[PDB]
Amino acid sequence: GAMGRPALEAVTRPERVPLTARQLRAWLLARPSEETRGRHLSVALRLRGRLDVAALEAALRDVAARHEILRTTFPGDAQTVHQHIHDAAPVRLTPVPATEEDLPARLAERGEQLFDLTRDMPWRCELFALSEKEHVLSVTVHRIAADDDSMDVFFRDLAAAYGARRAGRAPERAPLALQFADYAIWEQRLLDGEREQDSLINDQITFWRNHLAGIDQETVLPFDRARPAIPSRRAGTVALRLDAGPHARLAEAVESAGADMPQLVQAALAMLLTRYGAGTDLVIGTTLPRDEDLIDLEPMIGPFARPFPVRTDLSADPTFLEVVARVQEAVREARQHLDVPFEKIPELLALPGSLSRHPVYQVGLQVREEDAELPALRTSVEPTGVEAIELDLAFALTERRNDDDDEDGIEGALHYAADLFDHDTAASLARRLVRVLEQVAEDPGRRISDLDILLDD
Amino acid sequence: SPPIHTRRQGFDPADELRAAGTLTKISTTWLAAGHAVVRQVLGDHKRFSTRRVFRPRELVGNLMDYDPPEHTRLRHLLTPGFTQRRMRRLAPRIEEIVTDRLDAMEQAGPPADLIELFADEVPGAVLCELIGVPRDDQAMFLQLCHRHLDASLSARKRAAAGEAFARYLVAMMARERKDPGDGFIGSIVAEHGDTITDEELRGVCVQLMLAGDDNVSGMIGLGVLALLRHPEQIAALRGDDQSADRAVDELIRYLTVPYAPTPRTAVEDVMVADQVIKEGETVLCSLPMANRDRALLPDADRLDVTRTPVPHVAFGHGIHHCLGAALTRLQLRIAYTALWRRFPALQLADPAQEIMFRTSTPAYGLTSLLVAW
Ligand code: HEM
Repeated sequence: GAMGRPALEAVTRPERVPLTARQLRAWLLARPSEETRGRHLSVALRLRGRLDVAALEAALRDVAARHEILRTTFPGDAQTVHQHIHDAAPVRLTPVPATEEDLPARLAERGEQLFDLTRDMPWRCELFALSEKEHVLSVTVHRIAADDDSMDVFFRDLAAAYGARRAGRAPERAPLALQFADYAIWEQRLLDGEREQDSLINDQITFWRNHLAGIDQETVLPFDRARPAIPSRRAGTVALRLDAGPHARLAEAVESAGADMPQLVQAALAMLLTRYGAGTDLVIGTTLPRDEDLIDLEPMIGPFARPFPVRTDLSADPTFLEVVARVQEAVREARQHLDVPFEKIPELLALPGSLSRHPVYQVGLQVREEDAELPALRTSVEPTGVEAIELDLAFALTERRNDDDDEDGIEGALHYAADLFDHDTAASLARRLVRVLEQVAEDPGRRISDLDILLDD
Repeated sequence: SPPIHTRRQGFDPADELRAAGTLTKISTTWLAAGHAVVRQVLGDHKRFSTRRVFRPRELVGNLMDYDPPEHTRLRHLLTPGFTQRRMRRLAPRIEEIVTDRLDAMEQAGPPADLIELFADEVPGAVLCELIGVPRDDQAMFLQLCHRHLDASLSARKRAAAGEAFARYLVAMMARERKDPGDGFIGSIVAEHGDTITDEELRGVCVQLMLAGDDNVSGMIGLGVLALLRHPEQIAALRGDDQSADRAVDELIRYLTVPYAPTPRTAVEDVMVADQVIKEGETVLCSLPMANRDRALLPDADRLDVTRTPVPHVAFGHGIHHCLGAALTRLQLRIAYTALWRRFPALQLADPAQEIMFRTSTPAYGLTSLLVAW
């Protein structure tokens, strides 16, 4: 049998801390053009009340004190990149006068500004002053440093530090058990297993080379323009709803067999793409959060979220239920081989890299379930723009539930690469996915060829 | 069906519970609902055991699961962390917690949810101070304790959250016995250093978090509601400490938020009037019913916060008598009085809104309560 993983634990810091595979890809694909976004996470908070600006400034500084990755730069060339961990991150938070009308423009420009990860800290903040008791705090983090979960951690840790600093003391907290460098060294130790033929990593490399053997470079989709050599990564969105009744009927076929809602929707979407003309050999990817079993990662900031591609075979005009069972079988098997970083897989497949395209999969699906306080302040999320996209299409669906924990509608949005698609093209896709989900909910035995995708005008 | 003894109608025991006599057999499990017989069962530590080579790790440090003499030894070791001297030093910090939570309510502006912002927040924070959790980790730490019990989350996540806040305590234990502080852990190891194992300290701190939160939160919620429904009684809480402490004890008895103490097991045949609790049969005590017994006091079913205190059993009775009773009485006094100091015209934000009772946990409470002022 295959050997296991090394212990994930605090480690004596080496002189040359490696990047994770996810970071190295982020680093390499940084700024391919100066007209390219901008792979960032941006959050803005509206703050109403008496803001202690010096305290906020000290607090932001304290969050980076707590998390090494926020005071990390990434110097070197492709062969020498390492994580350089500074003692501190410089924060200067002089307020910027602003009006309600000019504010969205200012928020957008600050969040769009490019990082040079060889000499800049991978995050950035600004404070906009609207009136004496009305401010907006804008925070932008580069994806080399944060996944989406990480942004909640950031504001939980901001609030804690603002509390203390506002009251005249430095924060009194226990240090993290793990810093991101400890995770990076762990992943490296795991990948070092290729050395040993019976290692974990070798067993998983074999799985993926086998599972993904012979996939096309691209998914066939209804493009409005040819794929440019250099992506703009601009993105549009279209809303999307599945009503409560159909949502609940779909769930009934959940418990007949073992498949949860994320896999049901993955089935339906795969049938839609075959029906759109993509063929019967498809890869639909999804982004998993950090492994919840790894308890020391919960309180951390880092690029922990992991891409997860599942190949589905749709030949022989399968019933919806047949597609579900193929999805569920594929996912259950792939689920067990997630220690290989996704970003390592293009190599394993000897895939010619491209800037213009996301490797392995170009269509993503996210189906999530439903669901910070600062002293002397009413706080709220100030709406900011849609993030830069690397995928061609990305569905983000949320399951609503009532008070009895029952299915109460699916709500969501389709993000698309504006370089490739017009809004109406994406709107058709979104509406057809809802239609497929309705039909398949009422008639779970329906086959791909019987799917009605006619849209009313 | 939910068990008859956990059933309330408003503030009162439910009607089917008010129907069961002093001591009846129910599904062989006995229901003791009389004040006398409940005092007898809790008080007789020789003929009744509380336990279910024996004790699993989750039950370690949970004094409720110990009979004497083990119970005697462990409870004694915890003594230096519960002195009156130590309660009185807690007081300014308890007042500070209560203040910061009242500030939150004011910020959030009228109306505010008393339960979400005040009741569910003060007891947790007071507990963090009792055991000595670092100041600015207390929100984090409480989040984990709460996730650990939040039934809506999968049993997976819940075990995760439980482990993490236990890991925190272990980490915290290392620091404060490597060179002791003078907080909870410190004063206990300074006195009984190589008596109490690290397994016991670890377990005690956990059980403390799970013993003193839900009870106090229910009391804060139901107490504020009970007082607003009888606004003449509020005056008892706008005077001196002696009146506030008297009012608090009446609210504790009238509300009796815990439905039952730990089940008891007859260690032998125990005679009670003309019935016999045979060895091995189990006794469930209804604390609410016992505290409504006419043999305890006249007008038991009326709230009167100016009435002289009575030997109620909301805190239990005997060797397992609530270890956080003094701390509860101090919290509740500080909380109730600071609330009306800050909001003298406190009221239900919406008198027409359905009252939202908490029925799932071991303590009666409210899940929310919108208040204005
Ligand atoms: C808010 C009102 C509270 C009520 C009504 C209450 C109720 C009770 C009851 C009825 C018992 C006896 C259980 C039995 O004999 O089976 C008990 C014991 C206990 N309580 Fe409380 N509790 C409250 C708050 C607290 C607090 C704040 C703490 C700790 C900080 C706490 C910690 C404990 C512990 C450790 C025991 C076990 C004592 C032993 O077995 O020796 N409780 N509580």
